[PDB]
Amino acid sequence: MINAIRTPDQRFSNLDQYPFSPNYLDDLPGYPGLRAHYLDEGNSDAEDVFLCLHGEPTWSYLYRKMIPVFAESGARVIAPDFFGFGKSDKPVDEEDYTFEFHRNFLLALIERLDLRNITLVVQDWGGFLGLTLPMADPSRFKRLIIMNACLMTDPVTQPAFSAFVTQPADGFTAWKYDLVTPSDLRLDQFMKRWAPTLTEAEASAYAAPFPDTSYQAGVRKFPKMVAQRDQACIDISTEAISFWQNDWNGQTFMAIGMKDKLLGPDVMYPMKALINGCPEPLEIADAGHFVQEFGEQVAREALKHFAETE
Repeated sequence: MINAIRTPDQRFSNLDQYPFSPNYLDDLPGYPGLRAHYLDEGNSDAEDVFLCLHGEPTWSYLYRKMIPVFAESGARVIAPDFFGFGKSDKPVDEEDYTFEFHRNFLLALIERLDLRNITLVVQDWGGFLGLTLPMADPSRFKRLIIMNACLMTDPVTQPAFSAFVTQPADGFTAWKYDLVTPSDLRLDQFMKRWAPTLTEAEASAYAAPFPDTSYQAGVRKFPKMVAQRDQACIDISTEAISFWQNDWNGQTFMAIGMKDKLLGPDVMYPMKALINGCPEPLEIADAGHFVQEFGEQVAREALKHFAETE
C-alpha cells in the first residue's frame, strides 16, 4: 500500500559496537506490511522501561553507549528505528512522511508492546515527536530524560522554538542544506562533520542503512518538516506545552550538548521552564547536537539522579 523498500541485511554485518539482536514488528495497525525494527534489551519483565527515541538522520545505533548502562541497572530498554531509518522499512515517497505518520507509529508501538513505567529518552526528532506522547496516555509515563530537543510549536507561542531555523547561518540553515540538497548524500561524511569525535567505523554505521538515494526519502523530509510545520504538528505540539507545564508530575533529567548550534542552551533553558519540576540541567561542554555520543555519562548521571528519588 505504502510503497517501501528494505535495506539488505548484509549492510549491517560489520557494525561497530552494535551487538544487539534485532526484533521486528510488521503487523502494526495503520502500517500494513511495513516492518519496523527495534532493540529490546535487558530484563523483559522489568518494571522500568527506557524508551529511547532517535532523531535525524540517525537510528538506534545512536543509543549504543547508553543501552548497556540502562540494561545493567535492571531496566528493559526499547529503541525503535523510525520507518525510513536503521533496519526499519523505508517508504520511497517523501509525501508519505508526516508528523502524524511518525507519531502514530510510536503510539502503535507503545500499545502493541504494552509498555508501562516508561522513562522517555529523547533528542532531536525523537523529542519533537516523543514529548507529544505522554498527553495521549499519561499513566504509562513516569520519567523523562531530555537531551537537545524542543516542541514544534508556532513562532508566536514560543519564539525560541522557531528562531534557530533562520539563525545562525551555520546552524539549522547549514544542517538542512547538507541534507536536502546533495544528489549524492553521504551520511558518513555528514556525521563526521556534525559529530567530530566519531571514528570512521562509527561514521560508517550511520551510512549503513542507505545503499543509495532511493532509501533516503525519510532522511530528506525530516529537515523540511522543521522548516514547514503542518497544522496538526502545531496543534499537537502546542497542546503538549500545557501538559508539561501543568500535568506532568514525573521525574525529569535534562542534559545539554553545549556545542550545539541548533538546539543548545538558547532552546534548552526555555524548555527547562516549561517542564514542571525540571531540575538544573547537566551541561556537557564538549558535546554537540548528538549528546548520545557522550552518552555513558548522561545515562550514569540520570540514573543517579533518579535513584536519589526511589
